Amino acid sequence: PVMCLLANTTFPCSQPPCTPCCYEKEPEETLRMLEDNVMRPGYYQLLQASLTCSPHRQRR
Amino acid sequence: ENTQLSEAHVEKSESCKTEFASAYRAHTASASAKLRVLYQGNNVTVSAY
Amino acid sequence: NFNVYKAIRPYLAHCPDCGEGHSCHSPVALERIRNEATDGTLKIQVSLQIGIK
Ligand SMILES: *[C@@H]1O[C@H](CO)[C@@H](O)[C@H](O)[C@H]1NC(C)=O
Repeated sequence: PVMCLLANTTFPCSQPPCTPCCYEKEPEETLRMLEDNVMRPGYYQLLQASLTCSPHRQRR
Repeated sequence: ENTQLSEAHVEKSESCKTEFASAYRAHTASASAKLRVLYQGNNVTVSAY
Repeated sequence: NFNVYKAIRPYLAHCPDCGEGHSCHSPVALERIRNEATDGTLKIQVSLQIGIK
């Protein structure tokens, strides 16, 4: 597929540098991810990995 | 000195996925039909153009 | 499952259309209404959230 980008880091679109639980790790930087990758549906699948959230320390 | 810029535009609706009207254009039609023939004790039927 | 409403970046609105006409800080306020379903179905957007906290 195509990789997503937080303006310097070309990560896999559902696998950021903060894979997973982007909002728990970095809330306002996930908001900047929303501000930057609003064109990107793979970023929306990453958001879905925070909507059907599967964190590290949370077993769900 | 408190002001409010305000902004609006028009989009399509929720209906446009399945519920929509069609201004539609047509011209010279087609001549097809369907006929049943009794022929030698056979009520037999076909459909053609 | 499907815990989505942690990411509701607020649209915090002092509701003008509160009781008896005038305003109050109402989170139950309506923002968008859809009725164009031909079966008399009413899609109403409340400014609060249920289900997922
Ligand atoms: C054949 O079709 C005619 C109508 O066209 C009907 O009156 C008649 O009963 C039919 N006969 C048989 C044997 O199917």
